[PDB]
Amino acid sequence: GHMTIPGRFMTIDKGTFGEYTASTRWPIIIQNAIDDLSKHQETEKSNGTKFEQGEVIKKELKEFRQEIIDRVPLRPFTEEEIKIANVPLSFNEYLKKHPEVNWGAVEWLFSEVYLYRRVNVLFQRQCEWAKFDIFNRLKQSTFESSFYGVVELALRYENLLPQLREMKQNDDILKVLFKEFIEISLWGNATDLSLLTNATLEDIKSIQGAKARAASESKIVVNDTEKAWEVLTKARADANSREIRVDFVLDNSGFELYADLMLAAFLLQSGLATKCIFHAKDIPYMVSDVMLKDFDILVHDLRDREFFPSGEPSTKESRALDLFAGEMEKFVSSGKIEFREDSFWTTELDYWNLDANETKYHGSILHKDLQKSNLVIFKGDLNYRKLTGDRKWPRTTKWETAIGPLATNGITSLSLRTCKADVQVALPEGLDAKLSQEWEKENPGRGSWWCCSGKWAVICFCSGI
Ligand SMILES: [Mg+2]
Repeated sequence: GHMTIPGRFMTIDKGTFGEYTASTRWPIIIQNAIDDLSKHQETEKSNGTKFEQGEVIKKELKEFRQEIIDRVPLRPFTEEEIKIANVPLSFNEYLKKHPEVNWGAVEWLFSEVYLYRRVNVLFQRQCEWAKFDIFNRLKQSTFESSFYGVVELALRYENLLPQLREMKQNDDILKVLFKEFIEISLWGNATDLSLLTNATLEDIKSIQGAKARAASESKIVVNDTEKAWEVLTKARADANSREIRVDFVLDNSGFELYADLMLAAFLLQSGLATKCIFHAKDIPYMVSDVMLKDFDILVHDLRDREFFPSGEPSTKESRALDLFAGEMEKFVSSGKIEFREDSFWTTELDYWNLDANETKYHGSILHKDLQKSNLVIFKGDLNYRKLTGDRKWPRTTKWETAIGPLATNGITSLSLRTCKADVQVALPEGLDAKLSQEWEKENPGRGSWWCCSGKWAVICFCSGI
C-alpha cells in the first residue's frame, strides 16, 4: 500500500473480468454446489443425521448464494466457527481493516478466498460431512473425460524411461523434453492433443513435434523456460552439492495434477531433480484445486478399469497406466515425491507474505523452507494472482516489481500461468494493445479480456536475488 503500489482489482471495477466473475460466476458455482449435493444425496439413505445435516447445508448454500446476489456486507467468522472449522484468524483481521465491505465492492482476491471459506465452514460444522468435498464429483468427471490424453502421456513416460536413465548417467534432446513437460504442465487440460500425441522420442524430435511446440509457444507471451532450464542443468552438473529440490505450488486436480506429476517424474528420472515437494490446499477450494486426498484419488483412478477403460490389463494402455501409478507410489515411499498441505495457501494472503515478515499465518515458516528449494514452480492463475497481489499493475510492469519481496528474499521461482484474470504484467511494449485490438473484434467492449480467456499463457522466472 505504498504511494506507487496499485490497488487490487475489485468486484466493483467497471468492465473487468473480476466484476463479471463476482456478479455472474460465483452464484453459478454455489448453485452448482447445491445441485451436486442433491445428486450425492440420491446415492444414500433418505433420512437420519447425515441426511438432515445435508438438507441444512443446502438451505445455507441457497441463502449464501442470495447474499452474494444481494451484495450484502461480508460478515466475520464467529468464535464458534473459528474453533469448529479451524478458520485462520486472518479473515477477521482483514474485515476489521475493511469495515462494512460488501460483495458488490470488495477486493476480488479476498472475497473469492472468503467465498470458499464460508462454504467450508458449513461442511465442517456437520460431523457427517466434515471431510466431504462438494467439488469432487466435478473433479472426477473432468478427469474421467481426459482418458485419451492420460493414456498418451502414460505411454510417453514408459517409452522415455530407458532414455531418461541414460541421460541421468551423463543434452539438447533433454532440453526439448524439458520444454514439452513444462508446457504440458502449463496448459493442463487445455493441452492440445498435438503435443500429447507424440509419445516417442522420435515423434517428439520430428517435424510434427517441432510444429506442436511452436504452436504452444506462440501463445506463451512471456517465456522464461530457458532460465529454469539453466538453473536445473547447472545444479545437476554441480558436483559439490547433490540434493536438487523442486517444489510445486499446485492448482487443479486431475489432468493438471497428472501433468505436474509427469514433470516431476521426468525431472527425477533425468537427474534434473532429486526431491520434489508438492504443496496442496487443506480445504475444498476454487472448485478444482488439489487437496492431499486428490493425489490418492488420481492414483486409484489410473488403476481403475471402469474409470479409465484401457481394456484388459495386458493392453499397452493398461500397462502404461499401471506403471505410472506404481512409480508414483514408489516415489512417495522413498520420499522422492512428498505431498504437504498448509492453511496458508487457503488464507486470503498474497505471496508478498511468503516473507520473513509474516509471523502469524505460516508465511515466514513456508518462506524459510522454500528458500532451500532449487526451484519453486507456482502453477496456475490463482497462484499468479497471489504472486502479483492481484493489483492493477501496468501490463508492462517488470516481473520483479510485481512480486515485491519475492524478487529479493531468496526464493527461486517459476510461475506457469494460463492467463485467466485481469492482472497481467511483464508484457513487451505494445503487446497488450495488439492482443486487445484483435480480441475486441469478437468480444466488443472486452478487448482487455484476452488475458482472461485462458488462450494465452506466461512462464515467468525470478532468481530471488
Ligand atoms: Mg484451480
